[PDB]
Amino acid sequence: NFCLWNLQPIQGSWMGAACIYQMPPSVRNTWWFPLLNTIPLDQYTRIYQWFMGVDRDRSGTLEINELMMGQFPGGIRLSPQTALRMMRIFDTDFNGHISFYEFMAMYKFMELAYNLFVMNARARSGTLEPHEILPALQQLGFYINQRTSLLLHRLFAMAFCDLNCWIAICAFAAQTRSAYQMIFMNPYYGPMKPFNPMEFGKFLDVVTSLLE
Amino acid sequence: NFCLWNLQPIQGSWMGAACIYQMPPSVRNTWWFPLLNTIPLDQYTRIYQWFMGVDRDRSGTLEINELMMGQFPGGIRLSPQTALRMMRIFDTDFNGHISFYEFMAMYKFMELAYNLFVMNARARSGTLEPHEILPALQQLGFYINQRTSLLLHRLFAMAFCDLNCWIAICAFAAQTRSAYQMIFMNPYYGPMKPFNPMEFGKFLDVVTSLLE
Ligand SMILES: [Ca+2]
Ligand SMILES: [Ca+2]
Ligand SMILES: [Ca+2]
Ligand SMILES: [Ca+2]
Repeated sequence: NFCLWNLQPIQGSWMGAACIYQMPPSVRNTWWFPLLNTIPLDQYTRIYQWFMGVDRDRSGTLEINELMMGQFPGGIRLSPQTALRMMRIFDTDFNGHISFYEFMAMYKFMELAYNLFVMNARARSGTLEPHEILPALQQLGFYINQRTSLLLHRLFAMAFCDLNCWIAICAFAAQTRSAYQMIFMNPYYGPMKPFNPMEFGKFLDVVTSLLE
Repeated sequence: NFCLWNLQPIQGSWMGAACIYQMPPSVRNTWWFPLLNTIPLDQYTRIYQWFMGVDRDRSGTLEINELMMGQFPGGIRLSPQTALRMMRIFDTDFNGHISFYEFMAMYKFMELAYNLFVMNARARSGTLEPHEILPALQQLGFYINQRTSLLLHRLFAMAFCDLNCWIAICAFAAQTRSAYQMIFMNPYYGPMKPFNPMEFGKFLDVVTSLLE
């Protein structure tokens, strides 16, 4: 674009650098870090108010019990299992707590997932039928096959998969992205190839099949 | 060894070549193929008699229902889930049936697993306590960590893990070895490194964590 009245922000704007440079290196290094630059200051402040309502001991961090007990936007609730998946995605320094910055990324992740649920729940409001899982995951960036989409519905759902079970699926897919990073950072496998979503999709198909 | 009275068979003896060359390429190419050369002709014949007792429709192949319904040595029974894991390991041409040769490898796999169960069930006969899983898996070639061993017990077991649940664990570990082969055969990852058990052990630890 060259129009002065419609200029778009650039990735890596100098105006954000100082903040980014002060962030913990574990957070900056994660695959999901770009979520944080999708959040405007007004939403940062709403998210903080949400955080304060889930932060039962005013520690300024969330522990898995607070995730298990918390309510999230859109009525989302996290089972003990899904809460652990969220910890394994977002607790980037493996110390058993999620910081505010890690929670912001989790919140935005859930918002994206929520949006895709509502956009893809076409057959029956409030649920995803098995055939609706595939397009919703693809739109999120998870390029799986049909067999995988039906398996995910079966494992995480009932004939219908509600919002909470969808969040659980998305958490599994994201936790598998973190796993891929952990596996392939091992220098045994040589220099890490750039991320290819189609190739990661095959990895996700293989890993999902191990859940039965 | 140079003693004439104690000569050992060599891997790849010319005497076996003709048989090997007539085997389906999918069977020859599997990671578990070396199991087949551990079986003497007398045992081949016992295994065939076992096979005939599980082969309900005399097809000369076993389908998942026959695995679900069959009894195996040592009293082993396969749940529907474990039977599917056995199919995913041993049905090397993905046609929904296990041949006699694929069953022979499965049988020997179960025998190895059985032996290690009895050798490692020291605290209480008939069960493995969580601390006993680690040494038994290591002896089989699965170099996992403590956290993983406790997770496997929890997922597949109760305070005690019986023989059937141990077979299920071993099946999961073996199915993950097959997954690793599938993933890393993808030429995106470049030429496949030689198999390293310690490195695969890390892969198994990461993948196990995705089961919660
Ligand atoms: Ca707290
Ligand atoms: Ca943390
Ligand atoms: Ca049959
Ligand atoms: Ca087959």
